[PDB]
Amino acid sequence: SRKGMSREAFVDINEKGAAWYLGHMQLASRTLAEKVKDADFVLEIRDARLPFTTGNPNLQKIIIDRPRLIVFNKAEMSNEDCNRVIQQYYERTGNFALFTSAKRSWRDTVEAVQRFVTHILPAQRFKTTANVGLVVGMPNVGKSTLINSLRLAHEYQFHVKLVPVCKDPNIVLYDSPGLTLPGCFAKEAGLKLAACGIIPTNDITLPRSLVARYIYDVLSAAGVGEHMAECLHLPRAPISFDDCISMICERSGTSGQTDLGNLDPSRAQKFLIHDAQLGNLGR
Amino acid sequence: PASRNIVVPDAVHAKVGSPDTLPAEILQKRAQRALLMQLQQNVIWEGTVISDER
Amino acid sequence: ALELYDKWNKRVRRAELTRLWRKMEKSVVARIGRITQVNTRPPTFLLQLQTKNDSNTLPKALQEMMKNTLVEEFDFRGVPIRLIQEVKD
Repeated sequence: SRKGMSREAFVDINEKGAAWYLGHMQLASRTLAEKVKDADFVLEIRDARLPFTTGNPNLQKIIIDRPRLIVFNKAEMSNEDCNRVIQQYYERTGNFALFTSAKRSWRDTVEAVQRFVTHILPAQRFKTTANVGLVVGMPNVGKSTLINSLRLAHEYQFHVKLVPVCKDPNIVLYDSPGLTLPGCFAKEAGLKLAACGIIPTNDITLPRSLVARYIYDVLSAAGVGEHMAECLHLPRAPISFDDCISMICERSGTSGQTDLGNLDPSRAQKFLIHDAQLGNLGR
Repeated sequence: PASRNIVVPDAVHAKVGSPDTLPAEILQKRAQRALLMQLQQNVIWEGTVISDER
Repeated sequence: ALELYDKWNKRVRRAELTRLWRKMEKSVVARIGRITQVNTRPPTFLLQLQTKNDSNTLPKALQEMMKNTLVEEFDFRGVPIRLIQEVKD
């Protein structure tokens, strides 16, 4: 909270332990390309709310030949039209796309990975070998949680980072700890990530005031003020960010602190009280 | 409410080449390059042509 | 019994062994680059270590896993297998 630099934007979990990868993804581009080349398929995990911002530009710029399956989490939070258009784009492309809610990303993603391997992935020359999928994604999105769950399952069964999925068709996943971390980011990207909740807000680096002001600005630009007012339950549509904060404080209670009432729009945005998205694309 | 979809116009999104969109590292690097070139112009360095004024 | 004797005397291809080892390395110390079947009657595989430290051999668990992989892949089910840890020189 008080501390300025956000840890989740730099930290991940390797086999040895926590590490702080530094620099931009273009530096790792070469290592990522080598990892994908030595792997068999690619499993990319991204956030449906800001897909093109969560994804790794170097991966899409360098490797397109290897089969890739993208898992957009928080699909219900994300807008439907954008999801459908990007899904059609990926279907036209050689990759595959799958939009998942909480439980879907929990287990249906593994089920879909197994289906993908069985259906499209070619058959190996041997049987004891394993089909390897390089996992690329930001740890806070859910890639880290999935890797940890698989690690725990394998450790219980027994009782480089490769985690098995299922005995048949012998699927394993390579871990990429710090190849797609945000690190240093632009102001707009940081605001988008903070609004999405993937980067905790701080009182110094990026205040909740600025985050909520950005959210209100994007909503007003979209022209959804009345719907936002109805969702927030406040009586009349606001005219300014300060007016919205005052209305929220009044609704909450007489002794409604400005910061306390400003914290509520961010929680609502994270909890899907409003359905929106932050990201551009090309055709 | 939640089921209702919201479409964000491209106008609100910042321009691709905007300094806000560009990471701060690139902006600092360009500023420091400009400062170094100014210093080289101020003190006569080898291979430095005084093509400017003032 | 005759099938077991045939497996005992069976031969394997160096290219197949190398591809199997590469796939195993990608699927799951000092690595090895060359694997070959030296002896025939008891199937013995020579694996070369990419290190000059004569005491930096492979773990017994790793070598047992390699033997199990060979048995599973090449059908040396009822046949014992032997490994030789060799270092370059």
